[PDB]
Amino acid sequence: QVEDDIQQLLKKINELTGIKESDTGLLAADKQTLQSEQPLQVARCTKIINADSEDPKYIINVKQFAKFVVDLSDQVAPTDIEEGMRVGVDRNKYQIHIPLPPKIDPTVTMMQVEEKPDVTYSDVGGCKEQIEKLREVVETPLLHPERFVNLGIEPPKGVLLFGPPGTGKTLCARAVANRTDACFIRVIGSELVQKYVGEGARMVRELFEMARTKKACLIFFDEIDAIGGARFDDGAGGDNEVQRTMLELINQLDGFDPRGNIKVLMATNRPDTLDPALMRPGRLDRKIEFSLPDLEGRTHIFKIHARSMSVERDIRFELLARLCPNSTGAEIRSVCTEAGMFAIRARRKIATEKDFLEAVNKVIKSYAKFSATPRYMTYN
Amino acid sequence: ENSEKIKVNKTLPYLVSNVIELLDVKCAVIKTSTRQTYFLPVIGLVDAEKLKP
Amino acid sequence: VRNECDPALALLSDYVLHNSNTMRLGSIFGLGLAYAGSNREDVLTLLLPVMGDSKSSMEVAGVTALACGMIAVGSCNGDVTSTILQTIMEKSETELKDTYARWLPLGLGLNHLGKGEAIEAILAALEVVSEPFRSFANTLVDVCAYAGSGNV
Ligand SMILES: Nc1ncnc2c1ncn2[C@@H]1O[C@H](COP(=O)(O)OP(=O)(O)O)[C@@H](O)[C@H]1O
Repeated sequence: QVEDDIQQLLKKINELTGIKESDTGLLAADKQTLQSEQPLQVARCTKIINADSEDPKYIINVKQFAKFVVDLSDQVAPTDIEEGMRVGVDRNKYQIHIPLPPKIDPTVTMMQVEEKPDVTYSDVGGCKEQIEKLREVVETPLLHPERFVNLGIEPPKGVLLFGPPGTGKTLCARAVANRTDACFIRVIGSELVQKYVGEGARMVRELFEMARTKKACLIFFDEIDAIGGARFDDGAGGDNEVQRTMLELINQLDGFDPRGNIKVLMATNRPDTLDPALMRPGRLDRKIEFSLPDLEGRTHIFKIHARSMSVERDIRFELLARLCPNSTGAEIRSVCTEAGMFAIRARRKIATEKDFLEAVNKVIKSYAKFSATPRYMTYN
Repeated sequence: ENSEKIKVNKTLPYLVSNVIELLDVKCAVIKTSTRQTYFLPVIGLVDAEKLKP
Repeated sequence: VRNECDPALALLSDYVLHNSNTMRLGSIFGLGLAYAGSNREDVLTLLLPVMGDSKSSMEVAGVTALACGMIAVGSCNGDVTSTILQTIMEKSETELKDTYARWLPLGLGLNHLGKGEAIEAILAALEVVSEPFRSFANTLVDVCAYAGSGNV
């Protein structure tokens, strides 16, 4: 309390203090700039139909109003004003005041990641081969962009990840967007199909629109199965809307007019329901699989997972890994944390072999009926 | 000629209007880019031929 | 540090000696950082009259006060308490500039920290001259030690 006593009074000093000069000094950062830019201006945005020559007079449709063929700002050349360019229009005077850039809607920007998911290549044990190629599709071309010219070639401009549910594909997205640097666009096909007809087409564009103005960006599509994979067809025209959306993605994803530095990452569990047009190379080159860890792998998965907790140092995860034939690296995680309960269920700090053994037999086995890793292996 | 024409024409504000009926009883109605129909009895600067819906 | 084995820091005090521009300058630098923990009245008694001499482009004593601020840090030096009270108040030699105002002001601000009733004359060179460095620091002599609070 004496220290605590000193704490209170000390704080009260400033409290007492702050009030003092407060009385003394009794807007301009802005009220200037506000009033400064109050004599400034507004300008209704405009959509240019097109300009004309032997003189200028640019021709334009604003928006809620209509078309006005109108003069342009003196401060903008007759070039830096290409068609299809949302420009700003002296409101009253109705004359090009200044130019601008393009729309992208509030659905494409809402998915530009901003932050970054902490998932370094340390958590990605048991994939010395998976990440190995991935780094080629995404890492190396985006960073060291010399070699591929020193020898002149091109990298798997897009790459496919598949495997049952629980191999670590979303970590590789998270892994990449972590130690990547480029622009990682997280777009889920769940996002792609909406309500009104021909709406997804706008998304891919925006996607490819926004992918473009920003050289070297990773578009990633997890659950592409949602967007569109098969091209049925019959007397119902069901999965039609989505199909086009795929064709849209297809078209813009590698068909006439290059794409650019838009690298591509697709994540699926069923890499079997996917249109040849996606799969083909150009569009989707490097095809990478995510095995269900064997022996040495799981040991890395166990060691990685348990490496971050108070475990018994005698017990060797190798034994446990042995009792784990074909369980994804996710389940192996329910064990490592599973013991947590057991270890906590008594009152103990450190877990024992059996604690894991039970967990192994408690998770794996018990939660076997579910698993779904054997039904999703054949991609059903 | 040049004088007033520049004042009236010089007005770079231009509200494009899709012609509709070209009544020759030299009359002709038009609907504005503001979606407004105004029967102009003086097609003004613009030959008939130039005229059509 | 202090010197452990080879006392390169202390011998430096020999090389400091000169009331000239760059010599004093980095020696002031050297001896400021020399005499943090090696603190000595000499460098003062060297720089104090150089401070009384008050020439930044030659005597270099301007920044010296700051190096002097780097000498007895966190201690009550009644001398520097008085010494800059004897210089700054006196406005020794060239001072018109807010320079010899502030070189001496913050000179006191560093040395005193944590002496209680003994730190009162630090403001005398600091919050004396009205700047944004002035009416505030009036109570900053209070928080002359904490390292874990200030957001207020
Ligand atoms: N080899 C591995 N190394 C580290 N973590 C793994 C590994 N395999 C699976 N996991 C874990 O299991 C989860 C599986 O995620 P993911 O495979 O993306 O799910 P889905 O199959 O639904 O896309 C991940 O969160 C990851 O933490």
